[PDB]
Amino acid sequence: AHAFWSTQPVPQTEDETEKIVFAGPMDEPKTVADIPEEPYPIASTFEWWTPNMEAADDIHAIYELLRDNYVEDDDSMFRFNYSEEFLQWALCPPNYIPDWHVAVRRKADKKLLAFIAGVPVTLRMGTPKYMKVKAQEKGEGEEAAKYDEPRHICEINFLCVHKQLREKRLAPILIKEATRRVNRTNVWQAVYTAGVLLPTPYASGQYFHRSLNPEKLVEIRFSGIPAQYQKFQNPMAMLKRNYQLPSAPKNSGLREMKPSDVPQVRRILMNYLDSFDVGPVFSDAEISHYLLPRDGVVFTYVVENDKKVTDFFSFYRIPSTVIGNSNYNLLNAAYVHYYAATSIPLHQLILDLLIVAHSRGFDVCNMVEILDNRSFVEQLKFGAGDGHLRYYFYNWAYPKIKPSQVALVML
Ligand SMILES: CCCCCCCCCCCCCC(=O)SCCNC(=O)CCNC(=O)[C@H](O)C(C)(C)COP(=O)(O)OP(=O)(O)OC[C@H]1O[C@@H](n2cnc3c(N)ncnc32)[C@H](O)[C@@H]1OP(=O)(O)O
Ligand SMILES: CCSc1c(C(=O)N2CCOCC2)cnc2ccc(OCc3ccccc3)cc12
Ligand SMILES: [Mg+2]
Repeated sequence: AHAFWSTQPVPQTEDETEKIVFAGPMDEPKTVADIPEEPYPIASTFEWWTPNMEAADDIHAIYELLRDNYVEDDDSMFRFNYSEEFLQWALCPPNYIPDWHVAVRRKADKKLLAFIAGVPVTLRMGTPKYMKVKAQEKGEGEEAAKYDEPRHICEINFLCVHKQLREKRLAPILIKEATRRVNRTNVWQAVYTAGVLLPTPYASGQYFHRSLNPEKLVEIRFSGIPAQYQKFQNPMAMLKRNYQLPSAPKNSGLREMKPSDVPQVRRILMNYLDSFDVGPVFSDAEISHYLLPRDGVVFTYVVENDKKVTDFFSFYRIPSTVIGNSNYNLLNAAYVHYYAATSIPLHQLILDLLIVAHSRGFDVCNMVEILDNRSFVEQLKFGAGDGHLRYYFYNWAYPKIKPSQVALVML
């Protein structure tokens, strides 16, 4: 049933994942010297290409491939349209490895046909709390703790095959070449997410949406006006009032994050993230890169009242092309990114996220039920969607965990 995934070092069934007790590698250890030095073979009409993410033009070629051929729902309503500014941000964090950006082009016209990207991440991925308890009970602490140290691994994202080349087994060849390039840098694990079920997730969570511009959403969504608004005389007026937000933030002291905030944001975020079983560790340079505001891409506010930063939140922008509409070309979504609250309740911090996003002309705020996101779903009027984000590791055995034990946000 999986001609490619059956050949890879990943858990092969749900049952296998539910029986794993300790974190650790799937494969026995290899060295960089064991790994082929030459690119994986490809058909003579194609060639491997390493785009330069410094170069505006190479970013633009990747942007167009993804604009026309990236993730689209099963009803062909929406397709993500990550901006060029976003792809530069995502693809070039501190100490990124250019070789981990892997593309296929047609040899004749140099048309870009496929892409996949890896970036570095430092991840806590040792045995989860509930499994460490089971291990202490049985005198197996030392085994359970062996891979507790944060590991410098690869995060994979942006896998894409052009629509004309679908179902030709090109995605496996991109996955193999990316694995080769990562392994030749002495990295042996990756983390990735997908909205589809593959073998085999260690965690899965539903997506949640909070309408910010419900009229637009009703024009473009399959279901809007949501049917349960039909018992009213004016369904649309009741829908608008349901989702209405204040026009200005409520936390006194909220302001945009600035470079001097980096060390305090790093500290409050690290203290919060360290409570979860799977989560990143960020250097000051990675806090600066992923959290300082960047126009049209990432938006980050701190609560500082008395010249001390006690709270912050961030969101990032992913527009989608709206495939079948007269009125609207684009859906402007704000996705909840990292946050930390030490002085106000999390729901009060995130309400100011919604207030800012709405003031800036976003249509919807999205998130997955990771972190403590479930804590404010009902009061802030998020609704579950149809989708699930599934979290995976490559070459890492890991017990099944709840998505409220995952602290890694995927872009
Ligand atoms: C140590 C370092 C390791 C680094 C590598 C770590 C692994 C990284 C893994 C990648 C994480 C990516 C994270 C993201 O970016 S998730 C976003 C994925 N992108 C899209 O959904 C964009 C639109 N769709 C497409 O571009 C294509 O349909 C793709 C490229 C998805 C498949 O192309 P195509 O439809 O033309 O099919 P094929 O004939 O070439 O290939 C068929 C094989 O592909 C398997 N498949 C289908 N979807 C996915 C998927 N989302 N992750 C992994 N595998 C996938 C499928 O099970 C089958 O294998 P098997 O069932 O027969 O065995
Ligand atoms: C985030 C999953 S839903 C989705 C949106 C989205 O934000 N929506 C659509 C429903 O109206 C408001 C919220 C926007 N553009 C998309 C583009 C592709 C797509 O493919 C399905 C998918 C399912 C799970 C995870 C990722 C993608 C879904 C969406
Ligand atoms: Mg293919």
